[PDB]
Amino acid sequence: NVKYNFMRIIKYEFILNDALNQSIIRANDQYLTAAALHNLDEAVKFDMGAYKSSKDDAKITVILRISKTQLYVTAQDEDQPVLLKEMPEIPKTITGSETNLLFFWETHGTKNYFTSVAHPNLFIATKQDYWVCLAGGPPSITDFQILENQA
Repeated sequence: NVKYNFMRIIKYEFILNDALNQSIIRANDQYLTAAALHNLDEAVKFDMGAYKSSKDDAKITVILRISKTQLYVTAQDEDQPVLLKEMPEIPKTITGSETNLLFFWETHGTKNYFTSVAHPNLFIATKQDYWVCLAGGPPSITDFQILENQA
């Protein structure tokens, strides 16, 4: 089928925080828990790069990775936590399996949402106390924010 091939280099090594403002830190190499920054740079830092096919719908996919290791975000199913799939380097030609790493980036001010471009019913949530889960909407705070560090 048509492959979704890398569009443009977005932002990287930023501190990712939700509307709850919990900078999402990796607690384990498979599970991630969000916690409010005060140094700003305290969470594991992501790097986003958008990738492109004209087979979306009306929404575009970006790549979520932590700058440090190449653990990329897999999209599970609704209220079931986002899984850390280690797929090396941001793909330039994306065919079937890399589809776990699609994110619909809706930016509003500082906060922004990530709807799974494959399935909305997957949505990239941020929790104030619990692990970073998923839902087919939010009642989880699926806000994120690109937060630069204090000094």
